[PDB]
Amino acid sequence: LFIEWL
Repeated sequence: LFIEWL
């Protein structure tokens, strides 16, 4: 599981 916010 991977999550990124930028």
